[PDB]
Amino acid sequence: GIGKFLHAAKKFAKAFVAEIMN
Repeated sequence: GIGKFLHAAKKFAKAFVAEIMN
């Protein structure tokens, strides 16, 4: 539910930023 959603969102956001920063 919420915690899972938020953790998944963060993990995606961290990868997204890592990708554009290279």
